[PDB]
Amino acid sequence: SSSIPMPAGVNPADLAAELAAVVTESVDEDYLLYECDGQWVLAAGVQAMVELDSDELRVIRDGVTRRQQWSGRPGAALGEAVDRLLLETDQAFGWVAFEFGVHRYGLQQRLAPHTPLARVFSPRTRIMVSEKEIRLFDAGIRHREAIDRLLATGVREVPQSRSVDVSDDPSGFRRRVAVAVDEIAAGRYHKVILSRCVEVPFAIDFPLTYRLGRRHNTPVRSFLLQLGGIRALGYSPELVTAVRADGVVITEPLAGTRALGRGPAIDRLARDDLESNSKEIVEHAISVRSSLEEITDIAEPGSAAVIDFMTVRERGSVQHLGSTIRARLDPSSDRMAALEALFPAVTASGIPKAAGVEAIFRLDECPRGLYSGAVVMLSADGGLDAALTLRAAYQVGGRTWLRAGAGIIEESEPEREFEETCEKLSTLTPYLVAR
Repeated sequence: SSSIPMPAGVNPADLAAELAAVVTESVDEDYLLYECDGQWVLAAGVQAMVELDSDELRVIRDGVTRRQQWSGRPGAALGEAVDRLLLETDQAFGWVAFEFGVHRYGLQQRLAPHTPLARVFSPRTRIMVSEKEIRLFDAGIRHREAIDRLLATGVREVPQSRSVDVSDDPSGFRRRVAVAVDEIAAGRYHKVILSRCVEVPFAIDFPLTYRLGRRHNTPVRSFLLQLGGIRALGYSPELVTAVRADGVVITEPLAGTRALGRGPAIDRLARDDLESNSKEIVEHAISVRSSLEEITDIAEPGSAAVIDFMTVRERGSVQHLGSTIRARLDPSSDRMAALEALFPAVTASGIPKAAGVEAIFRLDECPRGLYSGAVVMLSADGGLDAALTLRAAYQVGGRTWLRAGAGIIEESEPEREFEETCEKLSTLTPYLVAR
């Protein structure tokens, strides 16, 4: 565990993303870059991988695949495997699918064979980039050498971006929204979040796109990854779960959206609209009530509280009403139970949860996979940090795509909901670097 001062001209996000690119170039390894409270943590190389699927748990290390069957809660299975990783390393990193959340609501029967639930690895090396210093954990001579070369050449200039059209509706989001509105009017549920994919018809450079978008966003967490054939990046607007080593558990429901980034006065008009708009206030209050009910399932009695209520949270191309809910983890619970209790995020699924999540199987493109799941960083001291995976781009096989959604309630209209998806997609769409 050594350290290097940070060069002077240079932003931690830019240097961390460039490192991720340099190390791909040199050593051809998987990685996950996770930004958490001014630390850009590059988890580089896979020492061991835990793959949780609907029908199997695998642990893979140094060639060898151990296969195990599992029953009961997916969080119990994942927790057993991850807690073992964390005997050998201080931190473990990866992603949790939307589909991980469905067991709690009696929907396990619906997942196809081999449906991914989670991928969580211990890195070979961590490099931690912050405003002051670069810290190196377990870096090998080959890696330090290429860090030293990066510092010698400086960061690349980011090229001009290349645009994508989001105005088309190949998946029939507007039709699908109308179906949900009819269901809500008939009393099937109160709210469902539906979404649409947007295809990117060219290959993107994930690290350079990560850098360009980061200059134009203010997320709670961010990530850039290449793991098991998936490339992804995103600017997470809210925590679905964080669990501190001291047992404090946080969740951050966001509900109510307007555009941001359109000019200071226009943005202020929108803010004032949002903060005073009864429809948005009511749905925000309802969302907080639901999140509180969820966190209360894992909380020490009397410990669940709203610590920040209905405040505007600026997130690049959009601004939201947000709250922050806290509790103390009951001694009878654990970090994975806490995740499960809050999964999938109420503000990315629906209310009531079981009916809303089921509507998503019927009325959205499934599996959702990474989208509306979480990107996660777990620590040996008990920590769990789980950023909700929204405002993200993905590449798997020859397919590169974006995905965004909107909360549909009884008085929703397909046009305004499609536009809200455009607003959210604009977190990324002006910032796509080809290659």
